[PDB]
Amino acid sequence: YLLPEESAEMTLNQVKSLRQIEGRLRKLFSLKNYQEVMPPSFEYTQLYTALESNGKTFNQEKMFQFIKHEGQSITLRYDFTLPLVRLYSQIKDSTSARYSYFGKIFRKEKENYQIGIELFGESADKSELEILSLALQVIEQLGLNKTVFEIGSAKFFQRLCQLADGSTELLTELLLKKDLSGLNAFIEKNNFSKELRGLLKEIFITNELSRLENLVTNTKDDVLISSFDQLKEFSEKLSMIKPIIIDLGMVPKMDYYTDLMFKAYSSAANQPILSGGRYDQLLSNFQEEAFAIGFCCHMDTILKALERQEL
Amino acid sequence: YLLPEESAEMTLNQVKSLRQIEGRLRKLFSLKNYQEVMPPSFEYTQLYTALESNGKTFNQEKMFQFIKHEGQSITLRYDFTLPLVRLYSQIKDSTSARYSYFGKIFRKEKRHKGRSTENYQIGIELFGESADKSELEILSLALQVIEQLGLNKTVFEIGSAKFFQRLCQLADGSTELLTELLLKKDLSGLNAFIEKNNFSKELRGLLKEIFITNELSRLENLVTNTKDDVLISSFDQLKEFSEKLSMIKPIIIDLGMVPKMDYYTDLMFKAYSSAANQPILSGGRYDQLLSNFQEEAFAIGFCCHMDTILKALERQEL
Amino acid sequence: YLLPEESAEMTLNQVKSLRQIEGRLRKLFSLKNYQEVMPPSFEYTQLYTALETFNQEKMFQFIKHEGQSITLRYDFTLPLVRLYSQIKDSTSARYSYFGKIFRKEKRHKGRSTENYQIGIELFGESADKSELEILSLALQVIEQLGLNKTVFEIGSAKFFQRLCQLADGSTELLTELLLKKDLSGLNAFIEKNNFSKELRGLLKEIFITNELSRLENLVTNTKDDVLISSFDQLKEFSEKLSMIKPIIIDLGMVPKMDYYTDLMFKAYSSAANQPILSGGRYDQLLSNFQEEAFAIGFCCHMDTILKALERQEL
Amino acid sequence: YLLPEESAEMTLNQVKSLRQIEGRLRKLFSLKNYQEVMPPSFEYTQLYTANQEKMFQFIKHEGQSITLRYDFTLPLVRLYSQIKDSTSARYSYFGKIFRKEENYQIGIELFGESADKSELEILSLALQVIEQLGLNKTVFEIGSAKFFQRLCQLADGSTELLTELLLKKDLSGLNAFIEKNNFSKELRGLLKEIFITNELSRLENLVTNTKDDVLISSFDQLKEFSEKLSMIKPIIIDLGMVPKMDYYTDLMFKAYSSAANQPILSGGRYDQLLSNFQEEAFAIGFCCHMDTILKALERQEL
Amino acid sequence: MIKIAITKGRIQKQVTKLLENADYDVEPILRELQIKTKDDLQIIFGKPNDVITFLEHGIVDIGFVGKDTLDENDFDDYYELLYLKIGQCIFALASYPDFSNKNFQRHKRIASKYPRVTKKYFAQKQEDIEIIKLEGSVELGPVVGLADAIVDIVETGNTLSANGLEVIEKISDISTRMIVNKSSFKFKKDKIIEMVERLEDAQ
Amino acid sequence: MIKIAITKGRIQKQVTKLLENADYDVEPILNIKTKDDLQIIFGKPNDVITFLEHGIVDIGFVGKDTLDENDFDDYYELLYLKIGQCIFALASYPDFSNKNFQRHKRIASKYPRVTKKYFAQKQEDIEIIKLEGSVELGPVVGLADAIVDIVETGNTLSANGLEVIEKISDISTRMIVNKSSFKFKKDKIIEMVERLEDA
Amino acid sequence: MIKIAITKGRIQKQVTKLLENADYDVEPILNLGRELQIKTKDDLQIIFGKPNDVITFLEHGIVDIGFVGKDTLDENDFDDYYELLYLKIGQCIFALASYPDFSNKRHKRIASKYPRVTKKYFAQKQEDIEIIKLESVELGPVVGLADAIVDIVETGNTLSANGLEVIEKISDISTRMIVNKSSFKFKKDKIIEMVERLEDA
Amino acid sequence: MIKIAITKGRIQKQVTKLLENADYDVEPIRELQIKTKDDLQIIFGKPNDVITFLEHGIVDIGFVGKDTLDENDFDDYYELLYLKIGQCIFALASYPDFSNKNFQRHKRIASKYPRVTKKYFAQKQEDIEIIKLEGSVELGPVVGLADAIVDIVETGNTLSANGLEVIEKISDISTRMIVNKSSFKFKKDKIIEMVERLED
Repeated sequence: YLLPEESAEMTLNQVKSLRQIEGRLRKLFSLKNYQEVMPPSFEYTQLYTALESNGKTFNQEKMFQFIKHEGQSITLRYDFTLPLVRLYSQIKDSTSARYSYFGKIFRKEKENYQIGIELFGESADKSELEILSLALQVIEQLGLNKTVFEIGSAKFFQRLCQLADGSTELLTELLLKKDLSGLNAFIEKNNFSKELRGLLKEIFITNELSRLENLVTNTKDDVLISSFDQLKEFSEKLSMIKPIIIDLGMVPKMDYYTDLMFKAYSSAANQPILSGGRYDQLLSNFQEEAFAIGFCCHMDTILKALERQEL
Repeated sequence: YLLPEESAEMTLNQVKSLRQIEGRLRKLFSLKNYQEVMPPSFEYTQLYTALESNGKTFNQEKMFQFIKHEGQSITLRYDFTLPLVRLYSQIKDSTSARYSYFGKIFRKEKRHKGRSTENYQIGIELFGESADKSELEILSLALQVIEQLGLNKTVFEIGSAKFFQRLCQLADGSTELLTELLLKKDLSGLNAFIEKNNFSKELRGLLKEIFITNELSRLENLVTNTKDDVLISSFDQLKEFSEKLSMIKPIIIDLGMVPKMDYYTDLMFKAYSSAANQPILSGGRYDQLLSNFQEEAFAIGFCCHMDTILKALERQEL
Repeated sequence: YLLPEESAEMTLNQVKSLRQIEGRLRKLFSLKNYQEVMPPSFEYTQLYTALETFNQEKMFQFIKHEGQSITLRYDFTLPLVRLYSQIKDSTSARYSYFGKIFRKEKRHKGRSTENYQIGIELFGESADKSELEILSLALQVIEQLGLNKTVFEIGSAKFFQRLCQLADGSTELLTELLLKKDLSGLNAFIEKNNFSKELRGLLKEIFITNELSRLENLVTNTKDDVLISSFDQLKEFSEKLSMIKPIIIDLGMVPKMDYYTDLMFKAYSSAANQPILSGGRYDQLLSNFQEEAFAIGFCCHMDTILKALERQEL
Repeated sequence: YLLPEESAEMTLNQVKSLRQIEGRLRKLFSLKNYQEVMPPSFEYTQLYTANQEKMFQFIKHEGQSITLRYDFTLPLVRLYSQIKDSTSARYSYFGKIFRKEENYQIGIELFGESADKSELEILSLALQVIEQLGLNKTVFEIGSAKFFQRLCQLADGSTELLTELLLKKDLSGLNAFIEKNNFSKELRGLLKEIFITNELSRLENLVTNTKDDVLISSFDQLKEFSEKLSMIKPIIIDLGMVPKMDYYTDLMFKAYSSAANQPILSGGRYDQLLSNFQEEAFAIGFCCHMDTILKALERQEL
Repeated sequence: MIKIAITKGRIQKQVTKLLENADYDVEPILRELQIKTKDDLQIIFGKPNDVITFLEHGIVDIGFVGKDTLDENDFDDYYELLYLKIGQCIFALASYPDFSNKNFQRHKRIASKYPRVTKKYFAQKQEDIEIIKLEGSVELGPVVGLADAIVDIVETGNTLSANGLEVIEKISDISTRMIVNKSSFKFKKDKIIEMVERLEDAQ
Repeated sequence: MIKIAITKGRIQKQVTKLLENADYDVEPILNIKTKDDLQIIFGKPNDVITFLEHGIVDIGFVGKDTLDENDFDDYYELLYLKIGQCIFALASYPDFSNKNFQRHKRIASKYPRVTKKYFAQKQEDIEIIKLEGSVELGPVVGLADAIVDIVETGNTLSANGLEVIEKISDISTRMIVNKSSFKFKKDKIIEMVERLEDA
Repeated sequence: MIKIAITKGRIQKQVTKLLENADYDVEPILNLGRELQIKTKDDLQIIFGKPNDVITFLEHGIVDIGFVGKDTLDENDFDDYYELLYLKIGQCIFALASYPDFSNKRHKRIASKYPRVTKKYFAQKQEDIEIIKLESVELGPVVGLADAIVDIVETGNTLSANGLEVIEKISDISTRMIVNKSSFKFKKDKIIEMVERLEDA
Repeated sequence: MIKIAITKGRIQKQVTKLLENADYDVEPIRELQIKTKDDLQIIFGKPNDVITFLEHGIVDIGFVGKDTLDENDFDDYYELLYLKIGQCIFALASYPDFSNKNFQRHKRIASKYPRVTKKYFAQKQEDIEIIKLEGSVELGPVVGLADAIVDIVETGNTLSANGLEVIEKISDISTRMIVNKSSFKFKKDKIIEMVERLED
């Protein structure tokens, strides 16, 4: 027979690969003392659409939903981070917490298996190094031959947008399409310094730490030179594990991304194999202010990449 | 803060146990050469609905459905066997196939009762292999699987759809009635039944007995006295298994077992824990299903009800 | 801002013309004792998906609280037939309906998703009497629509079926041939089988002519009873109504639904590519619920009719 | 056979009553120059922004969320938007909406017309409509969302709480409420009264005594309506009325029949909705709940 | 030991009776929730649906409820080992005499304490209806005009006549039954079968 | 006239009490009209609400505990006989407050809605287990960690080793009225309401 | 008069040919100056455009008759017409091309310009695939973009020049004369006339 | 190497022009996939095909026009270079009287680009009915299938040679250099080197 165009089908092999990787990542996680949690498959539509954005309402278009007999709107697991953040709320004794997860979410786009970890409570500095370090170690278990690891800063992105006549909605679209020409048309409609111009034009196409550091420091902007410096440190402390790439032209995925954010890519696949960052904001949606940071591995993309690679 | 009722909430320990047991069962299955498969999360409601049979399972009411873009009605994974049986159809090489699955199905249950709507199961399916070989391979494996679950007091029960069927035919062909009587071990209703009819003294002795005893000696008597070939034949087969596996674990023969689904061919088995009211494991042979796609082939397997197992491991602990 | 695709839009004027026509038809129907009924907005998808133009792909659906699959009104005849079932008093029944059904269409094609229809159903009444009542009413319904040039056509499901049996029984094949009037394909078909000449002279003719005189011959020459029989029935109606309006017989007409019993008809307007009216007899549906009875009715495609009234104006 | 818990079934006679009433209402409406408009049956779930649980919905091939007609006011408002030159507009509608639980409605919308003139036009017309229904016993009530709010602010601004008190007319809850917040003698005397009386004399005093402008102001407006319309039918002022939708500007009205628990007609002023597409204007109209009127005509008969 | 749950009502007497006649100790005779007997039986009392609950969750191995409750209740993972006959109750569809003819433009509205049953009976009759749940004196249903006919438990037929009501049709027979936990029966078949025998002869 | 419905329970006594103590023709015979023209019906609480719901009656006397749990809401809660001493409360074993629960709390109650709504506000997720009667067995027999029931004198609880861990709300009889009745019979309704509030 | 629509390409010639052979005034030769609408002495108003544009113009009743290849008609979902005349001038067909080894070796991805057809052919074979819409379908397998293709094969030249061979034939394709049902019910006269004449050649 | 894809149209000329005019080897013979000294394997085809190729990673760079990119559903690419070479523009064309004609019905627009047409009247806060026509949209309003059209107007002749006239301009069209995101990521060197060498 035919199958629904919403249902995915993994080959007997892909399942072996998936299960091999998990076994390995499971040692790694438990070895780092991360407890696995299995979030419920059903959630209240409220949770999601609500805690996902601000401005014009997030959409329930990609969600599978139905009404309950009690007459409420329930949604199939759409996100793994939210439920785990909630689980942390429900511990009153303010302490550290390392959660991991291995499963799939359900989304709709003309499986969606994921593996990830969350770090709540731990000090700020210690966590960022922990998560980044860990992600690097996860990438080294996938078996992918050529992969880059990119780090960015939402604080840098935001400062940049403010200094750029505060056109964050516009510059976001420019960066997304690396629209060099439109960026150009953008710079000549405004009264930006030489510095800001030199920077905007460059961050769009180079990760050369030396090229970058100059442009930033010339702007003589404290918030920009500070954010870059923080990325530069990470670049140095982690380099021995794997060369790190700084993308000042990175556009924070979620509006709640605090500062650090990072993505990992494999030449054999267009989407990222791993993405994560810091998002303390989400913690406020429940209890009080914490230091929440984590990352997610997109198994579908990783397995897709392992195959192409093979050929 | 609050979650729907249809959502199950597993404790951090429960996840550890579940993953422990899986770790073990995975070695076991992989060692016996079983390839794990991950069926799709959604299926066309058609696939499931097609199937009506006595026991009572594939009823559109317990399914989570919704309309897909094309506008067809899809359902949330409801069964693990069906999709694995379909996969076997795809195979263009009529060879043996061993499948395994670790995941959950979603059925609806009434509110305000610890009834889980999210059900985690672990099971295997055997397709293609020869009849005799299969039945022994699956029964054996099942016994091993029970040995990995840390359950102290557990009984394993085997039966025969063929004996069940034969019994119904001799009982005035009253299958619809006898099924309900056996299901509820309706002793009083059974008595009223036997009175309404003119059953031989042998059949009457048997009926009254298979409802409350598994003493191999006693049963073997009652069966042979009926001098029914089909009956003695089917009971002998169970007896063999009882013996060939008696070493691994004492098997129990239930001649009063009612076939779960209507397609169940012959061998069928359950397993209980003194720590739970539901079976921890169940399964059997159902070649029939294989027919809804390709041709006739020996199809058999079993399934582990992890929710019932974890719930039993906890009660057991106290 | 803007509307979705599936949504239709009527001009204020269009609404006046629609409501105008309803007023007239409302007098006409009630003057003939036809009670209006307003079928539910939603039906269990089951009811529909039990009839093979009943393809789930064109239906708007969603899950009801109980968990079942319901669908937006897709057809008016079905519900009205169910209603007739409820009555144990096996008596005559005249129903009428004014409203719309919802089907899915392709975008950017200029096709209508929301279809306004006005129609009637006759249940119970005697065969002979019914067939003339419906045909008669339909004709009256057609002067009420301000359409200048319009043709009325009648056909027979019995004659069609008979034609498909004698033609080597390849119904599925000749159906498509008749639908597209594939003269060339038909020719290649007549070649592949040892068809009579009288069947051959017939097949080739019913495809392109409605001349009573010419047709009458061809039919009788086949010396087939069922064929001549069905043809004569159409001839009578042609004559009994010929005064009200000239009736056209189409022996190459393909029954819309598989349940069409025998009589069937369409009505076109020179200013519309789709029929403005259509119907026929379908006792079969009745048997899906209650017992055998003699149904029949028609339906007016308002979306088509108004579109014609517009073009016709230029 | 079975039928969807949502599918409604009208008897051959109910359709006759329904159709009779429309015939009458159509003349009246058209006599007042109200043009009938038939809104699309499908709309972008997005539009209904002003609970998706009661909506029938879906995605398209294109990949959007569409909803079956859930409301008659919005579409028409959109339609008034389209009109280039800003002029008056009177629209009527005869059909049904799709919610989860027939829901056939008949209503009218007045856009663009001057303020005071509109309010009398609509109120007047709602009274004429009621007198075409054939219901023997009915009351018509007017309320003010402005008086409602001003009442919530002065009440320690606990709008969400009092809104619940008024809805259930929880006299006791109100008493406890007036206890926790040491409210002035006047605000007290008022909150306790508006809960169970419509006697214009009694209420006028209570309101003036609060010496609050916005309150006496809004009460005075309803008092006029009461007097100017009193001849057509005795009007009833319900100061305890809770606005039906959060966008009701000020004037709001309900009408009931002793034969039914729900309102046979409801409506009001809502210039707010007009701003979503175009700019500020006077927007007002009402809606007649046919299913309830028909139900009432039946009970009444017995 | 063997855990039992008995429905506090009239059934509590039927069982206690049968238990004495079966040679089983009787402490229930004379403000405790759960007690124990000499026969090593721990008994618990409560409403019918609570007895099934307690059984469903394995709180008790055995339980005694009316067939009516088992017919209504959706639980079904038990064994109906013993069936007493100390009962003449039945499921009936009562109403007024003239009932059998009236043509309703509406769906008939039946009032009963057992909506799941009522719904099941009319299902087979191919007739769709409207159920109005009444927790108690279901007779007033048609008396105050609240509903047309009712589906209640009819026995002596008195409560019906005293209100001008008569059975329009009999749905089924109702009687106290002894149900058992499928698991308990697999691990305690001994004592279970034993008590069954003993109670069997008690009748 | 004016139709009323009373809960056969202990409430039927509170009402007949107030009615008489307010001057109304009373007669406690078995199964009814009165001189004051008050047709009265009796039945269980959820049935009093059912009757008022279907406009079978205009007034009804039920308890907050019933009105809370019941999903019906379309009525007017005019008078409130504060006569009583019942209260919704979360009862359990003393050690309950101290015991740490890894897994979620299993609460057995006769009122699932009230229980789910109380814990909502307490920002805690629980698993409700429905029990129709002596909810005390719930924790005793081991089905639930605690319970949410109507506690008055505290005896039933103390006589099982349980104890009020926290009060939820005060229970009492209420006079509810059918909205439609109040609107067209506001007279007799308000009169009685006053004649019963000073009584 | 009779309103006709002809597909601007190869077919435009086939038709013009048959039309002169039927003795019809041929003026589509002396006018290509962005003229898409013209009238002949036979009282025929002809319009040109792409296949799909022709079908559109038909469906909406912009014209009474139109000529399009069977391929377009197989692809296009429109179906409210009459296939009166069937030329035979061409020898084009619908075929499943690929590499030799193909019939032996996830999910096969076929690239074609006729997705609706491709999807229909594999639908009967009970095999579920992935279509990759292309507006030079040969490169599909060449650049590895797709496995085999479902295109129109005639001389088999383009196929071979790229090392591709037919894995199976789908159906025969040829120019066809379709008519608007409504137009046939009110102008059957001329319509049948022209069919006769066009059939003669 | 560096795989490219170009639209066989007027654009294909704009590319070979810049390529050559950029010191890049240019050898144009027809065939489909050729190589160059600069190690630039090129492919040719239709706009929506260039995109389909760039989408499936068959190539790294690709050249097309804004008009194709705007209408096409695809969006996952980097528009690095923009040869402001043409003078074409999306515009609402119709007969002169259109502006002053008062239809009491929704305007029927015929266009080759439904998406661009729906998007335009979206900002215009007007609801219309689109009629998809793959060719000479000018017929649209001539044969009387639409009141106006939305298409690519350059010199304005085609419109004027049918009594049609621009009623308003929508957006400037032009050839754009688009790069597959994954390539840019792992070939950022060459890609940018070429981008610059073409920006003169």
